[PDB]
Amino acid sequence: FVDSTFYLLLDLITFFDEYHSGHIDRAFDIIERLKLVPLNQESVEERVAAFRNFSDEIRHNLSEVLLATMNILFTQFKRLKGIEDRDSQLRSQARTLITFAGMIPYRTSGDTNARLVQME
Amino acid sequence: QEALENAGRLIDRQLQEDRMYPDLSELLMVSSGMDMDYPLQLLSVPNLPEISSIRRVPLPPELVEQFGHMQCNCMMGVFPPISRAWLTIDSDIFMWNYEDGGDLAYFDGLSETILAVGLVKPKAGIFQPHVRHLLVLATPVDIV
Repeated sequence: FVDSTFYLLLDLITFFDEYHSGHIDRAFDIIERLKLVPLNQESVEERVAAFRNFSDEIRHNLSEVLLATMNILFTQFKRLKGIEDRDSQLRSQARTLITFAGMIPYRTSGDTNARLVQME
Repeated sequence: QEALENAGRLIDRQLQEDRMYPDLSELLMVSSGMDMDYPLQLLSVPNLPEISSIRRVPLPPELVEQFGHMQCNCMMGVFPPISRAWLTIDSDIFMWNYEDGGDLAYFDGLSETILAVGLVKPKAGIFQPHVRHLLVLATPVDIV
């Protein structure tokens, strides 16, 4: 258990290194790997069920996990210029993430200013 | 007598037993009638249920958007090795990451309608033997 949290913290850190310094695409891939945040469907709630269970160390970290996601998600999905462009994904991801954030704002520091980054 | 040799012998014997396990299908098994544990209801077999549905992923709207206009022909499928899904509308083809969904690739190469697509292994000895997989695409006129 102790080691597991350890690796998670390291993974999150590598995500940080690559978050900024560009590499928007890479950040999503890694964050998803964490298996902390709902990329799939409305499984956002399962992410609720598995949230309280979370160890104290991680439970604290989630705030940044979200908003990192809505950032890369934003910047990467800068509306492009002028073909296959599936904007839909990396869009659904924000949606699931927001539902997630919506469900646990009380158990979070109190910055659903995801909204600012969310829109434009 | 030595425990170490003893233990090794036990595991080996068991391993042998595991390997010997009966063949999956035999006519004799259900010659009269099949034993079935069959419920119509989901999760009807509470403890036993062989499969569960972990998740549902919708086709990304970004992908769908470039499928909006299709006069002639539609088709889609999953490539087993790739862990990617493909959609064909008319001439164009999309491949999208199963795990991601945001990540999608598009073929602009094809001029004409795409009759069929398939994933195949490369030949033993050609210039591209190295590549893991080949994508065959057939249109009315050509196979690429």
